[PDB]
Amino acid sequence: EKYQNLLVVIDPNQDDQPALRRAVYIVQRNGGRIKAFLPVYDLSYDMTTLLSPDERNAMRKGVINQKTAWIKQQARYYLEAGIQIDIKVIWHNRPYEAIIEEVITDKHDLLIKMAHQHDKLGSLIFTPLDWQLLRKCPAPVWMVKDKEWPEYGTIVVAANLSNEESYHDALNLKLIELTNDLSHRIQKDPDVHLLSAYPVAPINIAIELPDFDPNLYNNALRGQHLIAMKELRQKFSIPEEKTHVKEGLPEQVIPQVCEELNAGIVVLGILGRTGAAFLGNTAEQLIDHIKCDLLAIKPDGFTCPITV
Amino acid sequence: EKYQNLLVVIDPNQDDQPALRRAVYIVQRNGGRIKAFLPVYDLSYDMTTLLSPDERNAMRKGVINQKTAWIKQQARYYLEAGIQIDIKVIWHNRPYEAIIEEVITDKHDLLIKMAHQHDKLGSLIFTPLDWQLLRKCPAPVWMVKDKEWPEYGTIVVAANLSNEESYHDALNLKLIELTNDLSHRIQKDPDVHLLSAYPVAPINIAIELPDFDPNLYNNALRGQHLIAMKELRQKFSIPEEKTHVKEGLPEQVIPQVCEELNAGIVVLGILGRTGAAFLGNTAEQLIDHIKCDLLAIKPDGFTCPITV
Ligand SMILES: CCCCCCCCCCC[C@@H](O)CC(=O)O[C@H]1[C@H](O)[C@@H](CO)O[C@H](OP(=O)(O)OP(=O)(O)OC[C@H]2O[C@@H](n3ccc(=O)[nH]c3=O)[C@H](O)[C@@H]2O)[C@@H]1NC(C)=O
Ligand SMILES: CCCCCCCCCCC[C@@H](O)CC(=O)O[C@H]1[C@H](O)[C@@H](CO)O[C@H](OP(=O)(O)OP(=O)(O)OC[C@H]2O[C@@H](n3ccc(=O)[nH]c3=O)[C@H](O)[C@@H]2O)[C@@H]1NC(C)=O
Ligand SMILES: [Cl-]
Ligand SMILES: [Cl-]
Repeated sequence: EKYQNLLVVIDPNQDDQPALRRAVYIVQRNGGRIKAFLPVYDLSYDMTTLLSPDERNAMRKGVINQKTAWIKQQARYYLEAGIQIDIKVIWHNRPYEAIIEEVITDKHDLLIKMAHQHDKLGSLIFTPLDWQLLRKCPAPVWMVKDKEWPEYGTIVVAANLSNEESYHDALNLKLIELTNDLSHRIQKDPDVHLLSAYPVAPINIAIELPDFDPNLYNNALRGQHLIAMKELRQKFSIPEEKTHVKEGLPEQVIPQVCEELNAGIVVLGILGRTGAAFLGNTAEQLIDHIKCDLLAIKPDGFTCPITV
Repeated sequence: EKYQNLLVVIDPNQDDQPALRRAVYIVQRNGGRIKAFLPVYDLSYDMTTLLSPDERNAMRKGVINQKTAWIKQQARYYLEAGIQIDIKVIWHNRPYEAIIEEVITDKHDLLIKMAHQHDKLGSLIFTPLDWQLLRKCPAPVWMVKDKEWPEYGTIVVAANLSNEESYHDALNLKLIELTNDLSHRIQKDPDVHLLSAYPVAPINIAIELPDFDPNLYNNALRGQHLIAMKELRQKFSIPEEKTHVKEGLPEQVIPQVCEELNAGIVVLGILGRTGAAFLGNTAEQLIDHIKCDLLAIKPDGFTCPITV
């Protein structure tokens, strides 16, 4: 019994809740319970001269009442089927803060939230709230695209096999251990692949360094990837045919290869550490171009900027 | 001579630079100069065991050399025509920080940056870098959509006539003074409109307050808007026919009315103050649904989280 305590971030701008549906799918297969969470507010609450505290509180209670019933209406078939869904609507004017406090306080295992994709060939659309959650939520964040899961969809883990700091390796292990555990709890025959991407040197020759050959750097970075990739696949019983080390800009390559592999989801490590500033740069461009679900996972060391 | 010192944020992912084009259009009409700015980096720089400092610095200089020449190639017709364009490429792995430091240090009057719009009926697409700039840049931020400016396009100032704090009024004045000054420097006959939106109470009746009528609150908020709107239009010589006070959620109404008025641009006040937390909430949803250019302006009081 793991991943039993799921947090769904309800989207207030439409009725249907793909994040709720995904959570139900999970709980039907692995047990557990779901919190359907929505932070709400209203301009009237800030009109403190025009309205009295009692007037503003009447409006506040009205909004909570209405939104709670609206969520229940969306959840009603799931509820009747016996799925444990706790609806939680609270008064809060800074949604990302509200959501992350809920994660910390109730030790949620996964946060699930929908993201829109407009066209078949299109990238997921991320709001500023989505970005805040990706940057700051300490629990894994599952961005569910609002489209059908592809039949025979694969699960792609994007490892960082380039950067030299030891925390990358620990995070790569965490990604794959979690992907293997969770996928097997949900699917009868999960199809897990491992993927890395490395860019090449931006020069042909160095004016000050006559014996330097940048091609040898490209080959070394590739060889570093191949050794690390073999070690990962052996540790986690992934066949060599399902490992992929690819040359090019990661923010271009990883989305492209995910589409070539018919990925239902990409699993990605993201940090909080500030400086590896270029890693958050690459990561944000990569995410911003993904065309499938995203599962973003932080390292064990993560310190959330938000505290309760 | 004002608005003479323009900062263009170059987009590294395509050749054509709508932000540069817009800046040129401005300078041809109002004089001045342009800084075409791009912060660049490369993974090799962080590979400090695999590569030596000299090797990494060779790659660094190569990237700066190449990107500087690439910008010049895009700017070449403008340059030949006599437009003053200073190209500045620097090594930095956190673009939003680099850009804002440039604004602070050289006291740029305007930051201009392109945003994509995919369909005719579509919202502007904002990257995480765009959001960082909107949230944190102390100078006005002009997001230029990558589509033709509409013929006879209007200029719409979205005022906050709801919130009770006095800083809103000062910021409304700043928006209109700037819009009138800059538009007249650029266009021979600018078509400026003023727009406000207010939402209604979320209840019909209050259980604890038998004499309260929420409809009277809706009418009062409207009347507050009408008085403030008249004062603004008289101060800034805008005809009553070009003022619009509209009922509904601002993040829905303002984008919709901008389209109804054939806006080329919406001008919007945004803050840094943290708590008016609901204002940044509304503002982010509004921005995220705009279908025309955006000019985002901070108050005089603004304290930038970034310092040099
Ligand atoms: C390491 C991480 C990787 C692990 C691997 C993860 C693999 C995930 C694979 C996901 C597969 C995906 O297809 C699951 C899925 O969504 O299947 C639905 C199916 O695509 C649909 C159409 O064929 O049929 C079902 O969806 P429906 O929307 O038709 O039914 P429902 O059971 O979801 O909803 C019950 C009723 O409640 C209603 N409802 C539901 C949600 C809501 O917000 N509002 C609402 O009214 C809904 O309209 C419906 O009438 C199916 N619903 C469920 C829960 O299985
Ligand atoms: C309170 C705030 C509100 C104030 C009101 C603001 C109002 C703003 C109104 C803007 C109107 C808008 O139409 C201006 C505009 O973009 O007009 C272009 C016109 O839409 C185009 C097609 O009819 O013709 C022109 O654009 P081109 O791209 O054809 O010529 P150019 O002068 O911009 O470029 C010169 C050459 O350099 C080349 N170039 C330019 C940029 C670049 O990044 N790369 C490049 O190669 C380009 O391809 C071209 O061959 C016109 N270029 C200029 C500078 O006027
Ligand atoms: Cl299955
Ligand atoms: Cl004109």
